[PDB]
Amino acid sequence: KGSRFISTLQVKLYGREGSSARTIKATLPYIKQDIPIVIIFRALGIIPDGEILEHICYDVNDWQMLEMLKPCVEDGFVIQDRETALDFIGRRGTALGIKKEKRIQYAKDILQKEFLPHITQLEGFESRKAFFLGYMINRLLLCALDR
Amino acid sequence: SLMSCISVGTDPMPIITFLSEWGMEPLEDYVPHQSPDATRVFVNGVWHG
Amino acid sequence: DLDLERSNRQVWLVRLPMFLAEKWRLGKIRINKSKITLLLNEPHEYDLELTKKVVENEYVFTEQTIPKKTAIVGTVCHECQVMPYHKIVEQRRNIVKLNNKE
Amino acid sequence: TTFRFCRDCNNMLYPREDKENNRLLFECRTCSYVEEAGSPLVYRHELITNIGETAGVVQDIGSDPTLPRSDRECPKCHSRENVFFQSQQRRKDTSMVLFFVCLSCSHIFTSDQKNK
Amino acid sequence: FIKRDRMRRNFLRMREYNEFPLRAIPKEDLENMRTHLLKFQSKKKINPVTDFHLPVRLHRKRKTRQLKVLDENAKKLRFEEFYPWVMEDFYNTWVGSYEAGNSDSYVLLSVEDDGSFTMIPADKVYKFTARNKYATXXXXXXXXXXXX
Amino acid sequence: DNDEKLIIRCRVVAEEDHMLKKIENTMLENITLRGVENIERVVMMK
Amino acid sequence: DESAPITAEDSWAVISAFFREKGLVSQQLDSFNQFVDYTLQDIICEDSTLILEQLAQISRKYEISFGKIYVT
Ligand SMILES: [Zn+2]
Ligand SMILES: [Zn+2]
Repeated sequence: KGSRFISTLQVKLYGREGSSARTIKATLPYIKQDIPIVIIFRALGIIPDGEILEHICYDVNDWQMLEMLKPCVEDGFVIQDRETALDFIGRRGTALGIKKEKRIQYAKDILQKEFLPHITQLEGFESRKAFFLGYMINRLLLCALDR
Repeated sequence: SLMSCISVGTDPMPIITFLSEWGMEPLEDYVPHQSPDATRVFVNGVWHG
Repeated sequence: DLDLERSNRQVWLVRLPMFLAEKWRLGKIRINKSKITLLLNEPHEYDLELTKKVVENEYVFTEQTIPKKTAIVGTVCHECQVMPYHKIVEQRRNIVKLNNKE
Repeated sequence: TTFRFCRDCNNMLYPREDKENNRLLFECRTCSYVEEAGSPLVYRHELITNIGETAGVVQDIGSDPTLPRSDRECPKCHSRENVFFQSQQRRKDTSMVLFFVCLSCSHIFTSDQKNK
Repeated sequence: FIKRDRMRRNFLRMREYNEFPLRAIPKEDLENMRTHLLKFQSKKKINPVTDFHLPVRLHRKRKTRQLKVLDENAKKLRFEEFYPWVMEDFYNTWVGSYEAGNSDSYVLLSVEDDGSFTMIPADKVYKFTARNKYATXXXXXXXXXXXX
Repeated sequence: DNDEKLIIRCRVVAEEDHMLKKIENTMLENITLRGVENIERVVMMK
Repeated sequence: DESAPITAEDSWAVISAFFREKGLVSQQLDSFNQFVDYTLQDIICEDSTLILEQLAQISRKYEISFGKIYVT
């Protein structure tokens, strides 16, 4: 109820079938270019990659999904810090902040408010949204495996 | 069709409040390695636990 | 001037039901050797489950760049959860589903 | 394929060739944690995928009313009460071989008479 | 084979144990100190504060007539305290964050020397993360290195 | 052909794995064993 | 008896007890009535507060808020 939100989140899977290096990049509102999912996971407070693969894929026995996660773990290796991820999303989209100290906190406020308007919009719900995001990635890759 | 009606919408808060009284673990406490066979609960698309 | 007092203190964390928790906002715990209960004051007795046996990397501190007075309490010893005349509590739980507006 | 993670770092262990002793190793490029290799295998593509046909099998699969019922006996417990369903792997070239799921020992025995 | 419309006439013609007491600490100590929780995110099982060594330090790091929007209380008090704390020595680093959702109902049963226990209501709860294990970074160097 | 398991192995003169993986793509896609391009499913009809 | 299974024709009675309660066009009446009952108070209460900020040189403010709406 209220405001009538129109913002829509999109998680895109690049690379056709057969070719290698099939990375995953999800778009964010108010941010121009697309951002990889792992970098967003770094911006949500989750730094290690084993926890990321633990949130995306819920079955350790399956090797296919984890195998397709590898390139995203490589680009997620390029950017390894949460602060560098907040500065990365701060430098990627929305250039009206000018100052960096206000664009990192402004980007964090974007991740706490505009990012996923449903559930809630308060501060501290980043773990929950991380689990939901890993669920959406699990549905995307699970749909890519022809299952 | 002659017996088809349109819903009007209720309140999901009493249901979410009623679920946590029977051991519904919140989402932020979830570990897939400690509870792999746990059934996910969804209320209007929101994953509460 | 942060100082660790002891940390040797062992604390148990409890996830209480809402009416008794808001009431606490005294009883006697009966430890039965792997099943423990609670005899409140007149009133119910409550079995408390050993929710998490091993509970490391979890501690408790208190508070008395801007540095403030910080004190350390104790280590968390066991994760617990209180479990529950139950028909009156079930009726109260059915009764909470009757909220309306004017 | 079934790779390990680093300690403390929890990052994936990229393969490192050991030219001194001439043996495979597993490294973490963030830190200095390198463990030995218990297998020379590294990568397996597996083009023709046959797994996933029997996906989504749960302990409570016998209480599904939408699923059918058959009278064929199990080769193990010899129970004629079972629930059958085809492959879960959805693809064009997926065969229609039935999958029998006994309601006693929870064994999954198929109906293929050519290959078992 | 016909519609029976005479149902009005048909219906009209047819019808060993160990007991230990609990106590509530006086509210003076609750007014002096606020109890918060600690949870680490380094996977390592042990990690006590004694092995964290010393000295342990946990510290928090012209226009005419116009329009304002509005805001409430508790959310504003939680919004103004946007400086997370950190514990270090003089090296290991732990930076905590708020948990919020794990407030609800959390009662502490601190065990003293005797068998009795002391119950304290939990104010908040924080998740501490071991920071700067590897020690590396770059900013613009990574922004130019990611363009290859 | 006599082998009940058909096996093919290949080697070359950073890590060698990435090089091999490139060659894998070239092998699968860019090699045509026989037949002219853009011809599939030739059906015999009387 | 009273615990006997029903037949096919008997079902018609049920359908009657349906249309006696709802009516042929009950969805518009229920949706409109719920709109008048709850939607008005929700829209009025969700964004009623507006404040004017007045400056003088001592600061000053003004506020207007809407409460319970009334229908005739
Ligand atoms: Zn490492
Ligand atoms: Zn069987």
